[PDB]
Amino acid sequence: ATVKNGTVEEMKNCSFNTTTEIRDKEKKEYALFYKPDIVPLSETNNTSEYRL
Amino acid sequence: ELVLGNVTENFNMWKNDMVDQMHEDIISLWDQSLKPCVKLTPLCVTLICSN
Amino acid sequence: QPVLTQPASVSGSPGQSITISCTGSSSDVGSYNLVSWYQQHPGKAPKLMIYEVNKWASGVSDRFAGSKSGNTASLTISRLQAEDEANYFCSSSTNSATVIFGGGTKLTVL
Amino acid sequence: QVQLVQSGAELKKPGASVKVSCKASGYTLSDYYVHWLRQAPGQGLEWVAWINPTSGRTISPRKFQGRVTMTTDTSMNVAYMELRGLRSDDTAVYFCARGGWISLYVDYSYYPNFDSWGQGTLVSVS
Amino acid sequence: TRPNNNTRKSVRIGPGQTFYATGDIIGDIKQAHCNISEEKWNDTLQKVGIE
Ligand SMILES: *[C@@H]1O[C@H](CO)[C@@H](O[C@@H]2O[C@H](CO)[C@@H](O[C@@H]3O[C@H](CO[C@H]4O[C@H](CO[C@H]5O[C@H](CO)[C@@H](O)[C@H](O)[C@@H]5O[C@H]5O[C@H](CO)[C@@H](O)[C@H](O)[C@@H]5O)[C@@H](O)[C@H](O[C@H]5O[C@H](CO)[C@@H](O)[C@H](O)[C@@H]5O[C@H]5O[C@H](CO)[C@@H](O)[C@H](O)[C@@H]5O)[C@@H]4O)[C@@H](O)[C@H](O[C@H]4O[C@H](CO)[C@@H](O)[C@H](O)[C@@H]4O[C@H]4O[C@H](CO)[C@@H](O)[C@H](O)[C@@H]4O[C@H]4O[C@H](CO)[C@@H](O)[C@H](O)[C@@H]4O)[C@@H]3O)[C@H](O)[C@H]2NC(C)=O)[C@H](O)[C@H]1NC(C)=O
Ligand SMILES: *[C@@H]1O[C@H](CO)[C@@H](O[C@@H]2O[C@H](CO)[C@@H](O[C@@H]3O[C@H](CO)[C@@H](O)[C@H](O[C@H]4O[C@H](CO)[C@@H](O)[C@H](O)[C@@H]4O)[C@@H]3O)[C@H](O)[C@H]2NC(C)=O)[C@H](O)[C@H]1NC(C)=O
Ligand SMILES: *[C@@H]1O[C@H](CO)[C@@H](O[C@@H]2O[C@H](CO)[C@@H](O)[C@H](O)[C@H]2NC(C)=O)[C@H](O)[C@H]1NC(C)=O
Repeated sequence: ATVKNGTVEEMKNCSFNTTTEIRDKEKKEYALFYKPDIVPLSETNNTSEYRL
Repeated sequence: ELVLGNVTENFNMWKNDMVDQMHEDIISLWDQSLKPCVKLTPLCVTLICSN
Repeated sequence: QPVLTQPASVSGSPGQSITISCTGSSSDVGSYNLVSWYQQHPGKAPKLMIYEVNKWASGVSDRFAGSKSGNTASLTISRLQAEDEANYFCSSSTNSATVIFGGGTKLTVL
Repeated sequence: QVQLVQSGAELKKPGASVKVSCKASGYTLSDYYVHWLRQAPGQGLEWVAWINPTSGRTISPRKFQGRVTMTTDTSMNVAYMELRGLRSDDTAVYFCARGGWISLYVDYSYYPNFDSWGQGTLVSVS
Repeated sequence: TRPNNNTRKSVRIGPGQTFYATGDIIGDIKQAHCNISEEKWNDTLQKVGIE
């Protein structure tokens, strides 16, 4: 979404799939990550897809 | 075992800590016993069972 | 989520003292000392009369006490004159990052 | 000199929507957080939301989440607050007010130190 | 100071072990910083300078 208006520096919101209380029942989760810990994934420019 | 012919000595069974050395040593002994074996893992899945 | 409370209506006596209080939870009134008091006349807008318990708002006469204690606070008004006939609201901020108002109480004549 | 002149009143059907605007005067809106408040006839003052007019970041307690959407146009120097899905309760006098100074190093967004208030505008319902 | 109010979110990642992330941030977003008094820093730096 971006904030874009200045006077602010913020923390990016990301999501991933997890090995839950059952091993083979992968479910959805979300987490806030500080920007340096996250990088763009691939030259295939899907901007929503990021890498730890 | 040899008797101590002329003695008088106090014992306190509860306050003894030798049993604690036993307890810690036997637990550490068993903990090492579970190192080389297989740590299951694939079986903690959904199980389909008869009814 | 609004929870803050106070006696819904009371009366004073000229020249004497009155207690106008408000109460909440440790989450909102005790966790933060950030408390304030407001005066609004019907047909007009409010007017900041206390902030942060006892910082002196503009135009406030020394009658208007400001104190806090635990889950409570109050305008322990002293010398209690008559030219303030409208209400005296309370307010505080919750630890959930929100502002809360009281239910208002009237400084009745008096 | 300070004024927070709001727009006029306007009656709406229940379940309708209404845009309410608040005009700055004597100061630039980017200084302070803008708090939105309300007063129904015979009820007390109800806190609705704040907006950080620069980043447009907002928080509203529980009752108005989904109900209220927020914008500002600091070039025009005006603050807006929309309601959707109205009810009979919305017969009430909305007040816009400026809160604390916007500091980059201390969070003053969320505490009750309202400095000046709008005159008052009324959404109404039948 | 870190004026942001981060909240920790517990995630369960694999059998019997958990991962802790950051959930929603309470309040407004602010910048992290460190402060020093500049007259005392200037005096200290000049004192280094004469050495
Ligand atoms: C690290 O480091 C860092 C750095 O430093 C840090 O940070 C920091 O911190 C701090 C602490 O926290 C903070 O502080 C804060 O600040 C803020 C700001 O300040 C500033 O500003 C302001 C404003 O300005 C404006 O206005 C003016 C006038 O007044 C003018 O002049 C200017 O110019 C501006 O203007 C605007 O507009 C215009 C129009 O035309 C335009 O043109 C322009 O452009 C703009 O826009 C000011 O004011 C200030 O000053 C003041 O103060 C000082 C001190 O500081 C003094 O000295 C002075 O004298 C002054 O005073 C006056 O005023 C006041 C107010 O403020 C009053 O009170 C008095 O009495 C007098 O009158 C400056 O310059 C501020 O604001 C804040 O304050 C607040 O808060 C506090 C807390 O503590 C409290 O205490 C107080 O009380 C206050 O409150 C008040 O105010 C507000 C405002 O709005 C309100 O809201 C409230 O309600 C109250 O009210 C008042 O008023 C009313 C009337 O209106 C009345 O009625 C009542 O009663 C009351 O009185 C604070 O202080 C800072 O900021 C920071 N920084 C930054 C950068 O951000 C950190 O912290 C470190 N670290 C650590 C850890 O610590
Ligand atoms: C980071 O991103 C994640 C998403 O990837 C985000 O989590 C989402 O938060 C929202 C808000 O809480 C969740 O959506 C709500 O879920 C509840 C479930 O009880 C619903 O009832 C809600 O629906 C009502 O509210 C809507 C407005 O919010 C109304 O428009 C609607 O008509 C309903 O009345 C609402 O859908 C959502 O489930 C999560 N998503 C996930 C995957 O958990 C998170 O908040 C983001 N972090 C930050 C800091 O923003
Ligand atoms: C940060 O958020 C927490 C949680 O909303 C605020 O308060 C804490 O609330 C929990 C649960 O009620 C209590 O167990 C803690 O004792 C509270 N902590 C404090 C310091 O009061 C906390 O106030 C928030 N801090 C800021 C700066 O916004």
